[PDB]
Amino acid sequence: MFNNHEIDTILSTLRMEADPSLHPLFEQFEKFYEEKLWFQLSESLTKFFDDAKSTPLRLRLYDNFVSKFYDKINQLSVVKYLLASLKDSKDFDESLKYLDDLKAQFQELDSKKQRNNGSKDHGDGILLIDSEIARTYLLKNDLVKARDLLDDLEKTLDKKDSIPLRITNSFYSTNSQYFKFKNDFNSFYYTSLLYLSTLEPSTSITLAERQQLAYDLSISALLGDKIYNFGELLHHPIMETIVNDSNYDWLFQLLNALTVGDFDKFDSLIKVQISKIPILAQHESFLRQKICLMTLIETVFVKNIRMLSFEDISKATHLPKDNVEHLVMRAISLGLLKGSIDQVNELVTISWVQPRIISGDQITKMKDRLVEWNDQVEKLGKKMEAR
Amino acid sequence: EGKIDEAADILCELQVETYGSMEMSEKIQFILEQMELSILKGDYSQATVLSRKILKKTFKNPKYESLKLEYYNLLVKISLHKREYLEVAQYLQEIYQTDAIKSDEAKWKPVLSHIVYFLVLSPYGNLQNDLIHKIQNDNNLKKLESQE
Repeated sequence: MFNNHEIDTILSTLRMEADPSLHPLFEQFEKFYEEKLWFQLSESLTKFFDDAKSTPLRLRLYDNFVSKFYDKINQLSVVKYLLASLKDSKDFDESLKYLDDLKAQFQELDSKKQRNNGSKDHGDGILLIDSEIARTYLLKNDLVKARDLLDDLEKTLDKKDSIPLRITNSFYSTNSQYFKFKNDFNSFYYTSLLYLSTLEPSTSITLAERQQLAYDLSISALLGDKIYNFGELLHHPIMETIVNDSNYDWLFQLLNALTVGDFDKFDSLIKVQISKIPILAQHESFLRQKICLMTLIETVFVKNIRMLSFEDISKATHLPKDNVEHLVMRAISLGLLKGSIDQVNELVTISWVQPRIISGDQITKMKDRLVEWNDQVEKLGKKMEAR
Repeated sequence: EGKIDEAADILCELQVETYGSMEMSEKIQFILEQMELSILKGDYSQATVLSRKILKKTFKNPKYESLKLEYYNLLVKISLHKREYLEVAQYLQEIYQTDAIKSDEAKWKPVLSHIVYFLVLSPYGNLQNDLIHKIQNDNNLKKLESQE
C-alpha cells in the first residue's frame, strides 16, 4: 500500500528537502510495486522493520543509488539486506555480481573509512564476501572443494575482528551441512553448541530458527558424545516452544529412557527412518553403557570406595564382560576415567578426572566436610602458638 | 654391455676434479647417476656415503622444484634393500610440504597415502607425534581417513 511512501517521506523530509537517493521517476515507484503493507525494499530506519517477502529481484534498483545515496543513510548500508534478502533466492549469477564483482577498494578506502561487517548499520561488504562464498557453494560443491572455502574463511576470522558473534552463525551453518554430509556427527554436535550461544543477539531472534535448530540438536546429541548424554537437553528447552512430534518427540522419551535403560523404551526412540544409518547401531550401545556408568560412578563414590567390580557394570548394560572391558576404553579415551581395569582380580580401578557438573545435592555434605574436618586442623594447631 | 662394478668408480672422484666448491648444479646430475649405479650393483651402503657435502644446503637456497623431488626418490630405494621404514618417512617429509605449496593436490594426495601408511610401521616418535592431526587429510579418500 502507501506505507512505503508515507513513512519514508517523513524521515527523508526532516533530513533532505528533496530525496537525494530516490530519483523523481523512482519516487512514485516506491508505493507502486506490491499491494502489501511492507514491500521488498526500504531505506534508513524504515528498512529495519522491512525484510524479504518472496523473490526480491528489485534490489538492482536499490543498488542503482550510489552518488547521492549517502545523503540519507550512510553509503555502507547498501549491503545490509542486499545479500540477506537473497538468501532464499539461490542464484549463482546474482551472487557473483555482489561477491566477485564487488571486489575491494571501491570508493571506501579513499574518502571514507571501513568498518567491514556490512549486514548491520553501515559497513563495507568485503568481509561479507568471504562469509557468503561458503553458503552459495554449500549445495554446489562436495566435501573436496568445501575445505578450500574454509581456509580463506577461518584464517580471515583470526585476521580481523567483529563485535557481533553472528559471523560465527554463518560459519556454523556452513559446517552444519558440511558435517551433515559426513558420517561422524561428533564434530556436528560441538558446532551446534556455540551456535546456540550466539542466538541471543540480533539477526533473526525469531522462533523460525529454533524449529530447524531443534532438528539439529536432536540428531547431534543422539550420535554425538561430549558431556553426559541427555544433560544438555534440559539446559535450553527451546524445543518445547516448537512442534512436539516429527522427530522432535524422540528427545521426550530419550530423557527418561537413559535414566531407566530399558529396551522397551528404545523401540519408541528409534524408528525405521533413523535405523537406515549404520552409525546408529554403534552409538545405540554407547549411550546406554555410558549413562549406566555415570550412575555407577556416582554410586561407587561415597567416602573411601574408588573401585568397582564386574558385577554391577555388566548387569546394567546387559553385555558380556569380555566386550565391556574394551567398550569402556572407547569412552576412556574421551577423558572420563584414567583408571586401569584388571582381569584376574575382577576389580575395576578408577582414576576419576571427570568434572561431573550439575551439583547441589552434594554441596550440603560436600562443603561442610571442607570446614568441620578442616576445623580439626585448626583445633590441633592452637598448641603450636608457643612460638 | 654388462659393466657394473667399474661404472661407479669413474664418477666418484671425477666430479670433485672439475668443480669442488664452485658449481653444485653440474654436480647434481653426477651424484644422482652414481647413486643409481649402486642400486643396480646391489649395494645400498655405497650410495649413502657418496652424497655427503651437499647436505641440506639446497633447502637454504630458493626452491628449484624437481631437484628435491629426485634425491628423496633414490634414497627410498636405498632403504628398500635395508627394509628400514623409519628413514623413508623422513625422506617423504620435505616433499610433503613441497607439493602442498608449489604443486597441487594431484601428486600430493597419492604420496600422502604412503606417508601415513609408513607411520604405523614405526613406534611413533618425537616428530610423528606432531604428524597425528592434519588439516588436509580429512577429505578425499576414505582410506586416508581410515589410516588417520
